[PDB]
Amino acid sequence: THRFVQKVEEMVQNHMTYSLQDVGGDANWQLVVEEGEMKVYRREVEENGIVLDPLKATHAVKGVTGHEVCNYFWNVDVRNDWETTIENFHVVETLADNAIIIYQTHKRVWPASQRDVLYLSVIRKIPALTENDPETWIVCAFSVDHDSAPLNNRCVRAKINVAMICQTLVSPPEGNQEISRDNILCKITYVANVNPGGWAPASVLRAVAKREYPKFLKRFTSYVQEKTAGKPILF
Ligand SMILES: CCCCCCCCCC(=O)OC[C@H](CO)OC(=O)CCCCCCCCC
Repeated sequence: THRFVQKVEEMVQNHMTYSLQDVGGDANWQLVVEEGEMKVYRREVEENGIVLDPLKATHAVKGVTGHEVCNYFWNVDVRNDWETTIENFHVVETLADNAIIIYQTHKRVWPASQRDVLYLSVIRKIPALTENDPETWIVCAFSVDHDSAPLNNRCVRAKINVAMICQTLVSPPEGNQEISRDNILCKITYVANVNPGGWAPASVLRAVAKREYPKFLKRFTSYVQEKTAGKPILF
C-alpha cells in the first residue's frame, strides 16, 4: 500500500534472485572468515576510488525458525540486547505493520567521524511455491531519503543495502511425539553492501568488516537461540 512498496518488492526480488546463489564455488568471491557453521565471504570491489566490498555470510542455526530469526533481527524493541555498533536510533516513520523507516548513528568502529544511516527496514514472508519447499523470511534494510532526517554536519551518511534471508528445515520425528526444537534448523544468508561514505583507508575498512560482521552474526544467532529456548515454536 505505502509509497515504497515497489522499491521494497524490487529489493526483495533482487535478494531472492541474486543473494541466494552459492558463492562457495564463485571464484570472484573469497572466504575470509570461518567459525563453526558460519562462513563469511567478500568480493573486493572499488568504484571511483571507494571500497564497496560486497559481503555475504551463510550460517545454519539449530533449534530456531526463519520466522523467529527475522522477527528478532527486525524488532527494534530488542536491538539493544544484541547489537553493539549502534549508538542511537529511532523510528522516523511507520509505513506499515512490517515496514519502518529508521534513523541511526553508529559508534566509531575506526578512528573517524561517526556514521549515520537512514533506511527502510521491512520484514516479509515469501511464500513457498510448493509445500515441499521452505518458505522464506527476509528482512531488507536499505537506504532511503526522508525530509525529517536530512544530512547533518556531525556524521557521515552511510548508504546500505542489507538483507537477512532465512529458511527453516523441519524434520518431523518418529512416534506420537510432537516436533521439538531438536527437529528444526534455520539456514541463514546475510548480505551487506555498504558505502561507508566519506573516505577511509581500504586496509582499515577491510579489517573492520572482517571483524564486525562475524562478531555480529555469532552474537545475534546465539541470542535468538537463548531467547527461544524452551518456548513454543513460532513457524
Ligand atoms: C563497516 C563495518 C560494518 C559494521 C557491521 C554491522 C553489523 C550490524 C548488523 C546489521 O545488519 O544490523 C541490522 C539492523 C536490523 O534491521 O539494521 C542495521 O543496523 C543495518 C546496519 C548496516 C551496517 C551499517 C554499516 C555502516 C557503518 C559504518
